[PDB]
Amino acid sequence: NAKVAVLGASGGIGQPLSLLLKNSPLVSRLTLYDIAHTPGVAADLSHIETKAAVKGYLGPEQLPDCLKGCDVVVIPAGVPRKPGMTRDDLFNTNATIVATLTAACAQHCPEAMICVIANPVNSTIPITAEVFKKHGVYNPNKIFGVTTLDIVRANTFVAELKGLDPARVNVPVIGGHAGKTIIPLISQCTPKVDFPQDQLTALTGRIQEAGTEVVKAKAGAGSATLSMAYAGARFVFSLVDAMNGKEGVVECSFVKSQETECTYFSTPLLLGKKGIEKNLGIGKVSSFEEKMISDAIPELKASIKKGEDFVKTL
Amino acid sequence: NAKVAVLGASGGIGQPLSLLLKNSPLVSRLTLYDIAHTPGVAADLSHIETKAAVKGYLGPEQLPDCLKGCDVVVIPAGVPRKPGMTRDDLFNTNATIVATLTAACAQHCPEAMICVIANPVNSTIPITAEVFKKHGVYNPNKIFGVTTLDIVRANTFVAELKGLDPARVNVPVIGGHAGKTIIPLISQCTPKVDFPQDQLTALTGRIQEAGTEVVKAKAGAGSATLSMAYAGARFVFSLVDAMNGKEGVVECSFVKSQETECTYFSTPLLLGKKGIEKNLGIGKVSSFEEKMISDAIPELKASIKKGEDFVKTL
Amino acid sequence: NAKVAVLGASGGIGQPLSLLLKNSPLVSRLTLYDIAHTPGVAADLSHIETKAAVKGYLGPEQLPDCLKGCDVVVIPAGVPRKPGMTRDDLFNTNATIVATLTAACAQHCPEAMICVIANPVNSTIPITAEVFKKHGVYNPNKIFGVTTLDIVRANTFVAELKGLDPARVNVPVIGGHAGKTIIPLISQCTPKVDFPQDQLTALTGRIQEAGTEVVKAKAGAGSATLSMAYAGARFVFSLVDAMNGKEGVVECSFVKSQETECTYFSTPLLLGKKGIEKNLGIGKVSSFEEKMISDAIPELKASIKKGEDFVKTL
Amino acid sequence: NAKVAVLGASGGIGQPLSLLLKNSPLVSRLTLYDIAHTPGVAADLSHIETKAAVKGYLGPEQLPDCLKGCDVVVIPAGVPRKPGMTRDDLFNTNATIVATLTAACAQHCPEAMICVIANPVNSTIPITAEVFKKHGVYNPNKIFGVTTLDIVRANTFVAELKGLDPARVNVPVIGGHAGKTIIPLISQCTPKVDFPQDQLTALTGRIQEAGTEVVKAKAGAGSATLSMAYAGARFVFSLVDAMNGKEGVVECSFVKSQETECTYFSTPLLLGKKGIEKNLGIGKVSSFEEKMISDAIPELKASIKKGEDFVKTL
Ligand SMILES: NC(=O)C1=CN([C@@H]2O[C@H](COP(=O)(O)OP(=O)(O)OC[C@H]3O[C@@H](n4cnc5c(N)ncnc54)[C@H](O)[C@@H]3O)[C@@H](O)[C@H]2O)C=CC1
Ligand SMILES: NC(=O)C1=CN([C@@H]2O[C@H](COP(=O)(O)OP(=O)(O)OC[C@H]3O[C@@H](n4cnc5c(N)ncnc54)[C@H](O)[C@@H]3O)[C@@H](O)[C@H]2O)C=CC1
Ligand SMILES: NC(=O)C1=CN([C@@H]2O[C@H](COP(=O)(O)OP(=O)(O)OC[C@H]3O[C@@H](n4cnc5c(N)ncnc54)[C@H](O)[C@@H]3O)[C@@H](O)[C@H]2O)C=CC1
Ligand SMILES: NC(=O)C1=CN([C@@H]2O[C@H](COP(=O)(O)OP(=O)(O)OC[C@H]3O[C@@H](n4cnc5c(N)ncnc54)[C@H](O)[C@@H]3O)[C@@H](O)[C@H]2O)C=CC1
Ligand SMILES: O=C([O-])CC(=O)C(=O)O
Ligand SMILES: O=C([O-])CC(=O)C(=O)O
Ligand SMILES: O=C([O-])CC(=O)C(=O)O
Ligand SMILES: O=C([O-])CC(=O)C(=O)O
Repeated sequence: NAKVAVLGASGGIGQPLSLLLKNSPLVSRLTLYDIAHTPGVAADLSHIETKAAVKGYLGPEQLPDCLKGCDVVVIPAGVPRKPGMTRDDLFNTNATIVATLTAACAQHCPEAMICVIANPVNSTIPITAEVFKKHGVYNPNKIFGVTTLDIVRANTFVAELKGLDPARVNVPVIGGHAGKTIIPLISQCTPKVDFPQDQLTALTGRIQEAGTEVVKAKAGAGSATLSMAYAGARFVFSLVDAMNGKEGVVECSFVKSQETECTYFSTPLLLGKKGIEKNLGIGKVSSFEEKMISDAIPELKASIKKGEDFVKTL
Repeated sequence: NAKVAVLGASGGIGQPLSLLLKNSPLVSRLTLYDIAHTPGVAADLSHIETKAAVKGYLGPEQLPDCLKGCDVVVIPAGVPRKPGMTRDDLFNTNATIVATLTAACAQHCPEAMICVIANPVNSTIPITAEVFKKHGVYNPNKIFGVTTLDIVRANTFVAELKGLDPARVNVPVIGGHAGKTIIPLISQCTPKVDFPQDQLTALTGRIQEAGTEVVKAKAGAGSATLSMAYAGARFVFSLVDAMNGKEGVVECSFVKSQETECTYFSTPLLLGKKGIEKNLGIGKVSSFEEKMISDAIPELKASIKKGEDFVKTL
Repeated sequence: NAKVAVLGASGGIGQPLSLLLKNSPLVSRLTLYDIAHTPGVAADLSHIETKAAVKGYLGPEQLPDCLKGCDVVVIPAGVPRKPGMTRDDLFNTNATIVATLTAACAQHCPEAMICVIANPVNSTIPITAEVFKKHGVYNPNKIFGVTTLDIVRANTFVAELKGLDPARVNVPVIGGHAGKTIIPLISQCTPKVDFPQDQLTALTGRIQEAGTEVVKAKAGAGSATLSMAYAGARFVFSLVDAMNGKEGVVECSFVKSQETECTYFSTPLLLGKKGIEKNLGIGKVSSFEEKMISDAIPELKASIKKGEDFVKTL
Repeated sequence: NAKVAVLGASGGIGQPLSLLLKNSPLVSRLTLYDIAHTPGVAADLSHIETKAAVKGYLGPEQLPDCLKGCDVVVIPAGVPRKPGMTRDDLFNTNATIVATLTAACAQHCPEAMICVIANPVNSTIPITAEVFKKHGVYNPNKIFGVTTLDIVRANTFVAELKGLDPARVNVPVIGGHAGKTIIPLISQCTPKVDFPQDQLTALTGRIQEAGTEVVKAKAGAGSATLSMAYAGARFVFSLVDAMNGKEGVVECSFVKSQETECTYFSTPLLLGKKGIEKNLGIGKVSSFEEKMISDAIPELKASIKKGEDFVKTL
């Protein structure tokens, strides 16, 4: 019974994301927006033999019609990295894109859940929050910075190393979504896994730099797209299941947080009909993980401020 | 336990196709091949938290390693249509691509199911079979021209018209995969549907020009990609199920046929452990449908001969 | 002070062609048309320090404006070959394009010189003509099939073999613009050059399949663009000098001709103030060249007919 | 008789750049280099009827042979801006490229004139200089940051406002190549022009942000390509004319400088057979212009520092 909109639906991420969404019996209405190529993408997906009615929308003039009556909005719209770039080098470009798109959501679907994929998530969620404030519709329980791909990677890597089924592995990942702000809580991993500090340090670095590993392997042809489409769909499915009253649905996401001195932080979250039902916090951690959290906060605060500062200048 | 190869994995069809395969618990190994970009696509997909081991291969030297030990090979490689073009206009381009890649399959995984997506299917399948004949390993029960998207479209359109759930609609589609060679047997639809003639005619034509409809909408950005990924994945899963012993798996597909005077033809096929268990044939059709079959045989024969001739001229 | 229009200006040929035209003191107004990207291209060129004013038009609504008051119109618009394709494979797409564009030329700038680059030239010129006849403004002295790249190539290939300065070389080339219809009259080359038969065969072969050797080297990335931008510019410059009144300006081009039983043919044309001043005809040829002319007529006649018969279906 | 190398020859700038170079009798050998597509660009150009011997090279393995015996090396190789990006957001990506290409130049053609187009120019020239210093072959008279397009834009806008022929206009532009650092000395224009302060500030603004405007106009399709090919060809031509002993050849360019407290700076340059013959200096400037210089200096210093610091990390 759910209506989902994808803003940036024509991109590397947008298209496979929209495919996974079209395939799902959770979605009953799928609206697709972009500045380019949307009608062709929409006609393509509309042929798939599932119940979701698909409709494409092109240009800022048609953005309002797209957002009308939306339960959930996902935002891959944005520019991806090239080899060498940091996530921060994309800031100027993506800030503008996010501000414009979130404003429309604020005006035309303020009760919707907003899932921002565009980078850097550490700054673009603050932008989304303030933009919603500036239109007087802010609800911190419905704005999500999608960090799911970090969890998905953590699970895959730990599964590979221990020879486990990655469907049975669950690694909480907290903090933010860039470099050393990504903190894998291997001590909270289910099932429990024992590593020497040797491997545990590499495993942590592997998770932190996984996004850059992929950018290097694509040699200028973009960043993670297919895996991100999987993670983005997974998060939307969790969210939509929770909104149908499924119980015990937990996902980590970058949101408005009380858990630290940082006003935005990613922790595991109990999702429900409200959006965020309850924030489960950092919980019990190892010294090594405590350390990483302390180091990450400086950088996190800078990125949050940078986002709030940008909204002031509109 | 299925080991699947995708040849043309970096393209518009191949990337999302590879994603759907990677997500499936039916696939235990996913080997990807292309002449460009493959290692980035594999890196990206390798991070998804499912059991299938992903491996990328690039260039002719690496093709035999992609194909070794494979149960199924999907071949979406090939040049897509631009607006105005027929599928036949791609022939000279794609004939060489398909001949080369099928020669490699015949050499390195002769016992695999070979699923050709590359257009024009009405000609590229005959090419595939003649290549396997020159290598002395032609098994006509394992070579499939993937027509599944024509069935997926038919199901969607019928359901849209009658207000049904498309998951519950099943339209056999026969003949070939180009214009008037696409023959949707609406009279054999489950559930039985009755349409006034004017609606039945418009529906039948819409199914036939569905691909051309998507090319127009995309305005030179290519042909159907996301829905073709859906259709090819569906077909591969059907094949794998049947290989795992599942009973009553029926899919339409353009194969070696003696149902009409055409050497190749698409009809419903019961699949089993060794590919085609039984060609279920045309069955009983309406006169309208009888007329489209008569009208399609000339074009089909020409396209078959065209393909056979290409392998002759070598 | 010639007013030139480039239809298809955002393309691989269209862009560098537009650069060469912008760079010329002959051009006072450069109007650029395409269905995509034309505003960015126009803005780009408008920064160049030449006097030509640049204006960019987008989509068929703005096509009339683009052609208003034009003296010469260049049509590189169309779709390029991929490896393996013949020029004939592009017929369906490009015939529709040329017919649509030349229809507006005929409506909005009937007096202008019309230079068609879009392949297959052997068919697209007849189309242009039959479209102009249909609007009752056909002037056979103003419609040119741009065969210049053949000449340019021939000059270069002769000069590499005789170690000559290609600037001083002039080989006339007659017939059409596809495979065996391209007839390089080496016997009429200035300066005079003597080759044994085997070298004369291989040289002529090289000239005929040069387009295809470039399509192979580009390996999917399209056909000749830069050298066709050069050849196109040269012809437009030649044409314009004559319109200003320069005496003795001769360029080979594929036009309505009565030299052979083929109703369209390429020969050296003396250009003047009203288009073609005088068709200079074949002239003196060798035995080898008479063999090639006679062998070529059947293929030209067919391509001429395909083009003519296409306009009837409109 | 000059032997020019183009690194990044397959790009949007590189291809038209390479064309203009091939069209000049000043060039005897044009070696083209890229990581992709160069063979097909080379073949395309090799057909043009001018004397330049064209040769394609592909991948870091062939780079050394591209550079042997070269007189001028031009480096447009790099990533262009998207809308909203500053030239400096490209630093991390383009620094690595420039450092690697210039490293090869230092080993294989240390005596050649090095013309860097890659952005951000304010930092890439320092990178080149320091890479050349590491290999003990630094000559500050031979390393140029192509600011030429800034001058070409200044000429054009001034010529539009005063109804002049832009070919008879020269505005010196000084400082650097990014935002406020671009300082067009309108007071030193020839022929003399004077604008009211309100028109003068707007003109100055238009020149400073001209590159960003073309990016805006292209809506994500890249940055200025054709005009940059013009500006870069112009510069190489000036540099080759002077190398042949021509006199009175003056071009602005960002080079090693002591005209200000900036260690690198752009001012008009007298060019001769050793490269830089004489720095002509800033000259007499208005209050408005002197103020812009003062404001600019801290930004240039930072950009220069950024580049130097990068090479210390290798
Ligand atoms: N949070 C995460 O885990 C990850 C985030 N990303 C981010 O996702 C973003 C998108 O990545 P890709 O899809 O690969 O890039 P892409 O370049 O392939 O596509 C971007 C899409 O955004 C669209 N777009 C740009 N401006 C728009 C606007 N104003 N309105 C609507 N659409 C607009 C473009 O038309 C294009 O279709 C990037 O910023 C990337 O950094 C990527 C991977 C993971
Ligand atoms: N049977 C059907 O129902 C349908 C068939 N198609 C066909 O699928 C083919 C691919 O379409 P798209 O993926 O959209 O095109 P695309 O251009 O996006 O991708 C083509 C892929 O084939 C690869 N390729 C080209 N030559 C190759 C070679 N020699 N060896 C290995 N790979 C090679 C390219 O590198 C690229 O990865 C086309 O022929 C298209 O007409 C498309 C839709 C439906
Ligand atoms: N006669 C000759 O010697 C040569 C002819 N050609 C031909 O030139 C044509 C174009 O080649 P490229 O520029 O390389 O192709 P391209 O694909 O790079 O660009 C073609 C341009 O035409 C435009 N276009 C497509 N449909 C249009 C329409 N309906 N109305 C207006 N514009 C439209 C496209 O948007 C694009 O800007 C091809 O047919 C190619 O075969 C190429 C080389 C030599
Ligand atoms: N100084 C100026 O006035 C201007 C500078 N630019 C700069 O020019 C540069 C190139 O721009 P475009 O050609 O339009 O972009 P593009 O993407 O069209 O060109 C990229 C080219 O660089 C090549 N490349 C990338 N890495 C390479 C490497 N490691 N080795 C060899 N080639 C490599 C690519 O293969 C491609 O051929 C950009 O940095 C852009 O910001 C653009 C306009 C004006
Ligand atoms: O690295 C990028 O640009 C995209 C990203 O966040 C990831 O892949 O995790
Ligand atoms: O039309 C194309 O090129 C692809 C195709 O076969 C379809 O969409 O049915
Ligand atoms: O091959 C093509 O499409 C373009 C052509 O006619 C040539 O390059 O001579
Ligand atoms: O803006 C860019 O990226 C290229 C540039 O420097 C210009 O056009 O002046």
